[PDB]
Amino acid sequence: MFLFFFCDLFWLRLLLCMYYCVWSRLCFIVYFNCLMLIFDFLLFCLFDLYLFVGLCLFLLLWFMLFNLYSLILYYCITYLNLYLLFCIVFLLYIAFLFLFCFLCDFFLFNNLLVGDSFMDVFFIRFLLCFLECFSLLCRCLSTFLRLFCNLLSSHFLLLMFFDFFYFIFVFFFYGVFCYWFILFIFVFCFCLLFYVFLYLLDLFAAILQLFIFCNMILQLIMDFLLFLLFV
Amino acid sequence: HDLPEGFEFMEHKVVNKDIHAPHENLETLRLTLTRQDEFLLREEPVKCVTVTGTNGEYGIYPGHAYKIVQLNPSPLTVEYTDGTTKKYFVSGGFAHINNEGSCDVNTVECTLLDDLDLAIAEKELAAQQAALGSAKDDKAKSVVEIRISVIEAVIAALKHH
Amino acid sequence: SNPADHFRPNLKALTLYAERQHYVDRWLHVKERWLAPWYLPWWSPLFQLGTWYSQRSRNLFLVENHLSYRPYKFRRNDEDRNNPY
Amino acid sequence: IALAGVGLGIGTIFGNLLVACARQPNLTKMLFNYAILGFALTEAIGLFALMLAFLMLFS
Amino acid sequence: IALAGVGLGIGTIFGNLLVACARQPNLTKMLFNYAILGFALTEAIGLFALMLAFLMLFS
Amino acid sequence: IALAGVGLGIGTIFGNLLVACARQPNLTKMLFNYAILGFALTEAIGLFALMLAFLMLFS
Amino acid sequence: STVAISVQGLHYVGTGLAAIALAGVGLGIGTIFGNLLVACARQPNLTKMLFNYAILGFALTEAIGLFALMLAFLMLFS
Amino acid sequence: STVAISVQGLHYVGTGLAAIALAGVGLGIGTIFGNLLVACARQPNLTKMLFNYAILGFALTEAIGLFALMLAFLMLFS
Amino acid sequence: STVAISVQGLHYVGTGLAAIALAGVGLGIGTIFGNLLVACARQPNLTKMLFNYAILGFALTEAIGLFALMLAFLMLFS
Amino acid sequence: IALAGVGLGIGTIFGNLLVACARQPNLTKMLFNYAILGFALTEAIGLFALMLAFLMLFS
Amino acid sequence: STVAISVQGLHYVGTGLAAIALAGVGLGIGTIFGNLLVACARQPNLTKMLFNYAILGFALTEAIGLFALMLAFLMLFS
Amino acid sequence: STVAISVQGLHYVGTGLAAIALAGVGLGIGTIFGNLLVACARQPNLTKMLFNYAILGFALTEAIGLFALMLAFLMLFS
Ligand SMILES: CCCCCCCCCCCCCCCCCC(=O)OC[C@H](COP(=O)([O-])OCC(O)COP(=O)([O-])OC[C@@H](COC(=O)CCCCCCCCCCCCCCCCC)OC(=O)CCCCCCCCCCCCCCCCC)OC(=O)CCCCCCCCCCCCCCCCC
Ligand SMILES: CCCCCCCCCCCCCCCCCC(=O)OC[C@H](COP(=O)([O-])OCC[N+](C)(C)C)OC(=O)CCCCCCCCCCCCCCCCC
Repeated sequence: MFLFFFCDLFWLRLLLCMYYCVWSRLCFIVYFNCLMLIFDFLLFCLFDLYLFVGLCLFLLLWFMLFNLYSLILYYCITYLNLYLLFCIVFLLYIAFLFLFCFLCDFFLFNNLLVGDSFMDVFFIRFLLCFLECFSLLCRCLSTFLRLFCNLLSSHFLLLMFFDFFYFIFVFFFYGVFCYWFILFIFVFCFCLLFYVFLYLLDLFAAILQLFIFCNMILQLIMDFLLFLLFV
Repeated sequence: HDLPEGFEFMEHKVVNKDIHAPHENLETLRLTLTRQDEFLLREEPVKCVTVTGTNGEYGIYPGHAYKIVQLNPSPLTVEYTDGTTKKYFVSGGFAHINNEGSCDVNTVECTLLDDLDLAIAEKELAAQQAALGSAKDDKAKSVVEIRISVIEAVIAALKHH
Repeated sequence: SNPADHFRPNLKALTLYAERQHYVDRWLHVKERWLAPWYLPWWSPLFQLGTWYSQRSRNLFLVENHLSYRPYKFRRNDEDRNNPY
Repeated sequence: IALAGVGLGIGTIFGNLLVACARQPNLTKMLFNYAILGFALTEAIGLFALMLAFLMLFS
Repeated sequence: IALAGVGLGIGTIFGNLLVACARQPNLTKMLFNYAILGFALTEAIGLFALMLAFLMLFS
Repeated sequence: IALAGVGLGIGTIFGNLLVACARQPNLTKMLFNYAILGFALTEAIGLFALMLAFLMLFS
Repeated sequence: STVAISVQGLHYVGTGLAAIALAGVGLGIGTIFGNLLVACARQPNLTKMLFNYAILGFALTEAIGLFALMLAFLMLFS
Repeated sequence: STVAISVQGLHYVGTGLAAIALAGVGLGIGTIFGNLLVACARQPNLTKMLFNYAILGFALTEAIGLFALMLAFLMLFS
Repeated sequence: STVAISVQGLHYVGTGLAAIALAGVGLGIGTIFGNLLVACARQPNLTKMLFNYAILGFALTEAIGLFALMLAFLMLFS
Repeated sequence: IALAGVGLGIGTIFGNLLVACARQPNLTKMLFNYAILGFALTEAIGLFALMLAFLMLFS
Repeated sequence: STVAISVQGLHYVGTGLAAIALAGVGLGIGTIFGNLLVACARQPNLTKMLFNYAILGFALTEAIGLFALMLAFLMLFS
Repeated sequence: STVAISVQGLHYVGTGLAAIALAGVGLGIGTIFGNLLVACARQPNLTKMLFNYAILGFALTEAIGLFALMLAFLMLFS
């Protein structure tokens, strides 16, 4: 089975071509921390710690072109599938993990054995190591699950509230000419307030969720980075 | 050449109880009330002392846990085991409580509540209220507020009893 | 149900179907056509890359002796849990 | 399930009791009495619950 | 089950009471009264629940 | 079961009240009035739940 | 085969559940007056503004409690 | 056999359960304002920034309560 | 005997249970902001920084509720 | 389920105990004995719950 | 006599009950971050270190929820 | 008369009820790490020992959660 379909970004691609044929400065980035990993001067890393910047920027642009514009009615999030997001996070996360593993430095994993020598190795430390190795994969799964669920829940709520507002607006506006007009005006004002609140909440949540999506990947990278001191 | 340290001339040191030691039941608290490098009471045994700290009032009885209290302008009560109450008023300072049964209250100024008068406080409060409106700047307003708070505390202490 | 239907791609254009047997056979023919010429010896890494893994996987399938039944991959109906056939 | 509250409540009392007896040990006796009083009230509620249980299990 | 939120509440009161007595013991004779007042209110709530638990248990 | 929180809530009030009266014994009256206010506000919800229970009991 | 059943008494059960939420409200209230007192003891000069904010706390929490009570009453009469 | 049953009143049950989701929402709002008072007592000059943050916290908590209330009203009308 | 029974209304019950998860999430969010206030009145110079962390906490804590909510939808639309 | 409100309560007690022993370490013995008393009472409540559970389980 | 009944719609109840566990996880995360905000205002210089530990707790607190979440799927898709 | 009824879908309810037990484990871990953060700021010179003790406590709580999951899986399969 081969399905031929298209993304919902063609107009946005047209706008990108029109508005970015000439150069422009970028000074606001959703996830700026990918550019500043080191905060104490004289510290440097021999690992390619800035390799994630390009992927981070492209991912932010792509997910923003989809998620933020999805607030417009009838706009479709073409990639909104659980397993597709799993594939995306698998790519990024496992690629970086395999980059660290291909380094063939086993000492890098010494920190997985949690605790000190005082703790019993077999009954405490080894079980903590098992849990931490499990937690890495669980972090990948939680990242993709969190990205999927936020979009799904937010848009379900928006659809349901919009349906209710359409119903009351169309089939009960006549009460403005009736003696119970005050009740309808109260309800209508409440619906407008709820409309604005939901839109603001979704706008904030989309950006914040992209921030956390990139932060999880950068945290994976940072967990295995070692910094040398210049002398 | 090695100069002494002024603390070597003071032999009334502070007795700090050790962590791993037996407990003792004390019936008196050694109070040490001080004003400007001058004491009114010298390790006086008292039943209890009530001190108004910043967070709130503290009633210190023998065996109280080690603590440091930042006092505020307020009355300070000392009740002896005999059944006699002595009330001072303090303008500020600190109170160090030791688990060994000592309380050192070092105040900038500690004066008998009797020495204070009512009408004087009322007139000073009125003058400070009048000057608050004419405060030169924010700092003057804060200073006048400090003075007004002190006077109000004094008046409340007097009216209580 | 109706709200759930709103989360589908909105620009589906065409769907094509092909049997696994057919396109696997066509791919094998292409691979044989490109790996046949004399100027590509059997010991070259390219030839082994093309052939060895496929041979190994097919051998693993042939050697399989499972006590359970694996339903046909391309049944007409695979939605009924109580009917593997 | 009522005993879930009662039990917890009792614990809470003694919790604070310790934090109090450490602060001013000289008052332990008095504090202890009050703590007992609190227990004697909480357990009372428990009795009712038990009664209900024993009035429904044997019914 | 309502009693679970009643008894626990009582404990909380007495808990704080101890911490209040360990801070200003001279005020105990006052604080105690207020504490009693609290128990006289929360307990009055429990009765209502108990009332239902009896009305449904004998009807 | 709605009373479980209600009663507990009252306890919390009459807990902190004590801690508030020890720190500032001069303000017992104002704090007591505020505690009574809070008790009445919680009792309102308690009566709402009690009304629901009684209606579903005699219906 | 099809069996459509209309159990009338179930509307009671749900109603009771809608009342349980009131606990999370009522307790909520006490907390606000559990801490208000402390604040009034810490800063007696602000006995007025703190009271207004607590009343606003009561309003918002109380509003959540009427939203639950609406469901409680709707299912009791329907 | 292949029996099938549909029950009418069950939507009253689930709806009630969703109303319980407003118990922790209520409480939570409570807690915020509680802390707010103490903060305003500790730092009385910050009576507006703290108020703004409390409003933000209430707004987020109310959004969660609203997420639940949508289900509560939706099952009640299904 | 052996009957394959299919009840329809149960999907409401489960859905409601999932909403109970929010009772924690909501409450948890409140706790964060509570402490935030107590942290801004204890070191206001860091307010902005603290706010950021709070938002991070909110976004992590809220995430969990969504999981629960998803399940509700899955059972409510099936 | 009653045991859930028991164990937690016990936890609470010991929690406070540690804090108390941190504030007044020389008073460890009295605090330990009082904590043991509280544990005994709370465990008695749990034993009543277990009594009911076993009575119903074998009935 | 021996009667065997196979109810099909009961997995919804189990799935909802499993989802209820996420309330504790959300509350724990909120408590972690509230304590983090309080601590950072007390020792700002070490903020970064604290943050790491906080994340660790989240990593060790979210995982539990996953297990519960896992069970839900194992019953929701079966 | 005597009826021997065997319902095939009751283990889902038991599995969900057992999974609810993790709401306490998660909250306990959250409390452990919240206190850890508060303590590290208080006495940062002892960070390693406090971290070790918190890890021990987390391991014990995780053992309890493992017991709960053992019961849940046993009921789910058996
Ligand atoms: C049998 C029926 C027919 C179908 C046969 C199919 C055979 C299939 C074989 C089996 C395949 C199995 C696997 C399939 C997997 C599919 C997966 C999938 O779809 O994933 C979704 C995914 C969706 O991606 P997306 O995000 O939408 O972005 C992809 C878009 O293309 C947009 O992305 P982009 O913008 O980044 O792309 C770059 C873009 C950059 O932007 C541009 O260049 C702008 C233009 C964009 C064009 C592409 C968009 C197409 C929009 C819809 C169609 C447009 C109108 C067509 C009108 C048709 C009228 C009938 O540049 C181009 O597109 C380069 C091409 C430009 C062509 C310009 C031609 C100018 C001609 C001028 C002639 C003048 C003559 C004058 C004569 C004068 C004489 C006097 O699809 C893909 O990623 C691509 C899937 C392709 C898989 C390979 C398929 C095989 C090739 C088939 C070719 C058929 C040709 C014959 C057709 C004849 C008419 C009937
Ligand atoms: C950085 C923050 C950005 C915030 C931007 C805020 C925008 C504020 C908009 C105010 C209201 C606008 C009303 C528009 C009405 C259009 C006509 C109409 O009927 O619409 C009704 C529609 C739907 O209204 P409806 O639902 O009532 O429709 C009823 C129709 N029936 C009954 C048939 C169902 O309105 C909307 O959907 C508007 C929502 C806007 C939400 C904000 C989207 C922001 C993200 C996109 C930004 C795009 C920027 C691109 C720039 C170029 C990039 C290179």
